[PDB]
Amino acid sequence: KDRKHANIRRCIETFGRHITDQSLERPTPPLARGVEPKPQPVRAGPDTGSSEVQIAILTSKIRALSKALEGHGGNRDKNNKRSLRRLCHKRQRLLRYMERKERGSGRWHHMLETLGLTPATWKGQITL
Amino acid sequence: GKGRIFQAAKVYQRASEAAATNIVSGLPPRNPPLWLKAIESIPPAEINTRPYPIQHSPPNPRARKPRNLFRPTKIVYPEDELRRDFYRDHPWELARPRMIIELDGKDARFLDWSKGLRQRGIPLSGESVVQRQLWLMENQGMTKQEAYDKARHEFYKLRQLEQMERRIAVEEARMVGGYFGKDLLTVGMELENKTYESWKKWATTEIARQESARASMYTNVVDN
Amino acid sequence: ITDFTSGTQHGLTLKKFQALNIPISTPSEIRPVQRSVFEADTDVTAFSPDEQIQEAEKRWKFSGPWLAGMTPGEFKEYLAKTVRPKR
Amino acid sequence: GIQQITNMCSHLQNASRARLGLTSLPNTKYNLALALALHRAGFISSITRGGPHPPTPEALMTYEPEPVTSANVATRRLWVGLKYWNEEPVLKELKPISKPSRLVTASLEQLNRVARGFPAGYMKGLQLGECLFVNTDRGVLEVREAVERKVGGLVLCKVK
Amino acid sequence: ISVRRQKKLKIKKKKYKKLMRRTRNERRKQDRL
Amino acid sequence: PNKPIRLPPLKQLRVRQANKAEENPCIAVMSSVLACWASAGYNSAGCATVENALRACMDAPKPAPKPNNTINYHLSRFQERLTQGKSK
RNA sequence: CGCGGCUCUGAUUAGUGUUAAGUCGAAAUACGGUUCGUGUAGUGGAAGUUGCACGGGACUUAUCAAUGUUGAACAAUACGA
RNA sequence: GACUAAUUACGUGCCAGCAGUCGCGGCAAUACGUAAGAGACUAGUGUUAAUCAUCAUAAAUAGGUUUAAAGGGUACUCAGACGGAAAAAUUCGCCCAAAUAUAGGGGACAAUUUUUCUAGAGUUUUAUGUAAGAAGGUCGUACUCUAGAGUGGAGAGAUAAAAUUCUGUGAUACCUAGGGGACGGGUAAAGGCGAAGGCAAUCUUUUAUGUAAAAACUGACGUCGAAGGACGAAGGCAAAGGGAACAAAAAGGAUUAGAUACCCCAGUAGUCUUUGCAGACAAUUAUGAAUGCCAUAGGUUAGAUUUUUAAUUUAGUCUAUAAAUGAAAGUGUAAGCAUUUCACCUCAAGAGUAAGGCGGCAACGCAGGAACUGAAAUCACUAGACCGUUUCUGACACCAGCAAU
RNA sequence: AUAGAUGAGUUUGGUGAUGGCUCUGAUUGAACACU
Ligand SMILES: [K+]
Ligand SMILES: [K+]
Ligand SMILES: [K+]
Ligand SMILES: [K+]
Ligand SMILES: [K+]
Ligand SMILES: [K+]
Ligand SMILES: [K+]
Ligand SMILES: [K+]
Ligand SMILES: [K+]
Ligand SMILES: [Mg+2]
Ligand SMILES: [Mg+2]
Ligand SMILES: [Mg+2]
Ligand SMILES: [Mg+2]
Ligand SMILES: [Mg+2]
Ligand SMILES: [Mg+2]
Ligand SMILES: [Mg+2]
Ligand SMILES: [Mg+2]
Ligand SMILES: [Mg+2]
Ligand SMILES: [Mg+2]
Ligand SMILES: [Mg+2]
Ligand SMILES: [Mg+2]
Ligand SMILES: [Mg+2]
Ligand SMILES: [Mg+2]
Ligand SMILES: [Mg+2]
Ligand SMILES: [Mg+2]
Ligand SMILES: [Mg+2]
Ligand SMILES: [Mg+2]
Ligand SMILES: [Mg+2]
Ligand SMILES: [Mg+2]
Ligand SMILES: [Mg+2]
Ligand SMILES: [Mg+2]
Ligand SMILES: [Mg+2]
Ligand SMILES: [Mg+2]
Ligand SMILES: [Mg+2]
Ligand SMILES: [Mg+2]
Ligand SMILES: [Mg+2]
Ligand SMILES: [Mg+2]
Ligand SMILES: [Mg+2]
Ligand SMILES: [Mg+2]
Ligand SMILES: [Mg+2]
Ligand SMILES: [Mg+2]
Ligand SMILES: [Mg+2]
Ligand SMILES: [Mg+2]
Ligand SMILES: [Mg+2]
Ligand SMILES: [Mg+2]
Ligand SMILES: [Mg+2]
Ligand SMILES: [Mg+2]
Ligand SMILES: [Mg+2]
Ligand SMILES: [Mg+2]
Ligand SMILES: [Mg+2]
Ligand SMILES: [Mg+2]
Ligand SMILES: [Mg+2]
Ligand SMILES: [Mg+2]
Ligand SMILES: [Mg+2]
Repeated sequence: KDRKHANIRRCIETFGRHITDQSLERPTPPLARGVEPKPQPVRAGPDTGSSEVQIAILTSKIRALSKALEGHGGNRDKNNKRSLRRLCHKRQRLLRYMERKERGSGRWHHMLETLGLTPATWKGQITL
Repeated sequence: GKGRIFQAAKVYQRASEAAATNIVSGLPPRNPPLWLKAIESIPPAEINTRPYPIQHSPPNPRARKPRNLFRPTKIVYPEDELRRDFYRDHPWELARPRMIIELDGKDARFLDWSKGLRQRGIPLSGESVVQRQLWLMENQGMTKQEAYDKARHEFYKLRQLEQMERRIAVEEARMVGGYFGKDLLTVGMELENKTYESWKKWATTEIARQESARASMYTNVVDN
Repeated sequence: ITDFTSGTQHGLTLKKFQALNIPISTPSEIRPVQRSVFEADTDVTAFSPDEQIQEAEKRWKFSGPWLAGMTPGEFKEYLAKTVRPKR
Repeated sequence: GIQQITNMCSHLQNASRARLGLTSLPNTKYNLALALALHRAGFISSITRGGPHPPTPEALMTYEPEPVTSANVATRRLWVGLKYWNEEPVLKELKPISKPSRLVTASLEQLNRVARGFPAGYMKGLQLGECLFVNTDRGVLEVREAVERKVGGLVLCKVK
Repeated sequence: ISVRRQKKLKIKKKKYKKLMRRTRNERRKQDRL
Repeated sequence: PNKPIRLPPLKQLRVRQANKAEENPCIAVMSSVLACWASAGYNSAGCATVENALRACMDAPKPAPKPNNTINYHLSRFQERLTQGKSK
């Protein structure tokens, strides 16, 4: 649990939209036809709810759980085979939404390359 | 629905329709009930409709999905906070009997708390201090504590004279041949005597039960 | 129904006490000096922020609790909800 | 969408069944369109945009609602005054016709037939007291207001 | 379904379960298991 | 610890036996007599006193019964006011 | 010519439907006299019956050892079923 | 005869016969046969067969599934259906509005798309509380075996009562010292947890949700979900362990008209461990999941706020009611008002059966008819009667006594 | 096309439901019996 909540701070510090706005070259998606960039109010706090952070937090949980189901006696844990399936389906939905929402922004590619998320993780149907 | 269909609100509509025409078609209708014309122009009042009740206190602004909107609210006044303070500092002030029975409901017509604690129609009680305090705390701009001390001290000097007058009034009466009956100190003790005896009889009769049942606990009935 | 009871256990205890014709004095320590509790110097509740310490002993109504009278539980709740947010 | 109109119809039935003098609705232009038609037809007593608490009952018309911006749009609600005459609600039944699963549209000649109490399409003829509200390009209208303007459109609900 | 009617299904299922046990051998000879 | 529940609607709120059905006051005396015969014997002399007490039982008159207890009448007055209702 | 499908027939054999007047028990409906049913595995001429877990469509059908009070005297022009 | 307009007499006697449905006929039949009368249609009249309608009786219009046919064991999910706020572009869907309408108009709504918004849905801030799950180790009460040629020296255990059975190779009873296997007392509650199945001794390790209050953050990212896959009680199959106790089977002793049985002496699979198979349950709330909404009261569970007394409030759970709803029983955080979506139902019986097929080592599972035969099956309620049902009330009903057969 | 929407017998000790069956209406490129 101490590493779980310590990893949550790493995801907010790495993929936090309040940090990638300045770390990446083109974080936001490209503008559309006629749309012009306008200033918006600043964030009152850190970015903990963006799809990048949530997808990163889900990745840490999927590893901590999938690594326990593969350990000694992990096959005997039949109830948490739903928990792993429920974490992958929660990440599939956010990846599927962020894909069309970000329209290939540099902030979308940073998440994939860093977390190693391949199309198999959201494209088709996750069958476990 | 166990309840029955009450049509009390439609007695006039139902009675006026039954009296419009005659059951024997071809004849004029008979005279209607005598009450039909009496309430002709006095219709019933609307019932069962739930309105937004009076808000005696500001409703919670932060609430986004408030419940109990059609529920009457509690009545609270600025004096409630003051009454609780006084009667908690003077618990034995509750032992002084107070008559909450109304006479004509016109008590507040002769109450001018700018004068003092002694008003017309009401007795000198903890309520007088709260009303006098509230007046000072609002008109003279005093604080809750300052206005409390002032009205509170005026209240003590009046109570002292009331107790000093009982003692002196009885002392002088005997100096001129005045005698009185029994006082509470004596009457109160006599009642304890009569009640103490009842306990003595119970204890004396209840102890015999244990000593008898205790000695008989052993099965010494052989009488060896 | 109106849940009521007789009030003579306290109504008449007040009249029987006042029949003793004795005041209530301040608690003394053990030169018996019976001082009334209604004195203007001791019986006061309104104080000024400039009120120093030497005159804080005369009062009788304090806003804070008596630390020795609280239980170990009531004292922790006090430290957490009254003094901590007053730094 | 049409789901909000369907919730507005069942809610008003439950508020009238409970004999409530006031009732709140989510603040949307679609609900406002139907409420204005109900008020225009005489089924409700008032319409007022406000917060999560009802405005002052007595000063309801002279109530001053604050401007609706993005800082409070989430807490806005439409407050409706309900009528009750002769120990009976004036808005007893609100039966929807077009639903999320199917949007029922009627033509001008079908509305002319339903207005005189003859079935046409998936609708039924109107009887004494019943009303029908159609969502047309000219706004939410009553079936007799629609045939007068000679337009069809989406049928919302039948008000008994 | 009442208990009275469930006892009708109870007998029909037991008679069938009892028939298959009895004919299991000849169904095994004819390759009909 | 929780407080007593509020009884649900009952057909009738009452106690079965209003008056305590006390036991025959001598069935206890006989047990003492039967106790001596088991320890001291039948024709012994120690049990000569308990036997006299047993013979004293039946020679005495039976105490008259007490007046009925009106508890059930008062329980029926406060039923609807003390429980969730009354069953029909 | 071969393989497959389909139709008809087949010693022998199974199931079920109908049929008041036969025979053997008494399983269910009441605490049905071993609670009854679900699943599963056995067992017995038959209905049945046994183990294991489960359901109430069975026990809310529930009804006092708290045993029930001198809760502020008496008398007056007060009080008066 | 009634449905269905229209009657008697005689004959027949559960026979002969009538009959679309219910039915009629057993010696005083308006129902059969004859006679007459009556009620109808008419060159047609009846009957048989078929079709529509009756039949909201496969319900798109327009049904239903707590107890009557009918809710999947479970919810994560691809396809699919449905799903916020304020504007804009496009289609010109939609409407005028047709004649399969060229060309236009109207702009609420609909489809694709764009930009903003934060009420839905989520993330962070170690919540609290908690028998969800899993791993590696233990604790304890009892039981059991062995040993001490222990003490003691004839019974013990079983049952309604017995018998089989245990015991002089020393039992039961009372101890000491070792070994073994499972099980989980109190706490404990209308209590809690998980998608369900299910989960209750203890330490450490390990795992996903959920709940409360404040802020912050993302900005419709949502709900349902055929199929596939996963999980899924007990019993069961397979392999290797374990084996105290319990206990199908097999067997013995009783009871009984007989007794497979209920009871008893014993007792193998099995229950337990590890790895697979299997997938059926009263897998239940006889009630799929989810959303919006409707008046109260009394408890209870985990928080939060407060003048922490006690109130207020969020999310659960239960009891009793109002409006209402229901065939009623009842429900009333739903069996109400509505909506979304999936599953399933279409008289009984045959039948969840047959055949072919698929899955499995097997047991069995999934899927799933028709023939033959019926006018009824079915549900809730009402008043009785009955009970080897409770609690009362009368009677030589019984007890007791005397007499008698 | 604006007159067009209907029931009846039959389950029960009885009542209310559920649910089939049959009759009531119209018809045939019909057949058969009596005419
Ligand atoms: K059923
Ligand atoms: K009949
Ligand atoms: K257009
Ligand atoms: K358009
Ligand atoms: K369960
Ligand atoms: K045994
Ligand atoms: K035997
Ligand atoms: K509650
Ligand atoms: K209903
Ligand atoms: Mg295990
Ligand atoms: Mg043959
Ligand atoms: Mg049985
Ligand atoms: Mg029997
Ligand atoms: Mg039985
Ligand atoms: Mg059984
Ligand atoms: Mg046997
Ligand atoms: Mg029963
Ligand atoms: Mg019952
Ligand atoms: Mg007739
Ligand atoms: Mg004939
Ligand atoms: Mg005849
Ligand atoms: Mg002709
Ligand atoms: Mg279910
Ligand atoms: Mg299944
Ligand atoms: Mg099932
Ligand atoms: Mg935005
Ligand atoms: Mg914001
Ligand atoms: Mg939210
Ligand atoms: Mg915790
Ligand atoms: Mg020896
Ligand atoms: Mg020995
Ligand atoms: Mg052990
Ligand atoms: Mg326990
Ligand atoms: Mg939960
Ligand atoms: Mg879902
Ligand atoms: Mg599936
Ligand atoms: Mg198993
Ligand atoms: Mg096994
Ligand atoms: Mg084995
Ligand atoms: Mg197990
Ligand atoms: Mg499996
Ligand atoms: Mg189960
Ligand atoms: Mg489902
Ligand atoms: Mg619970
Ligand atoms: Mg209830
Ligand atoms: Mg069938
Ligand atoms: Mg078959
Ligand atoms: Mg088959
Ligand atoms: Mg099947
Ligand atoms: Mg009855
Ligand atoms: Mg006799
Ligand atoms: Mg006798
Ligand atoms: Mg003789
Ligand atoms: Mg019956």
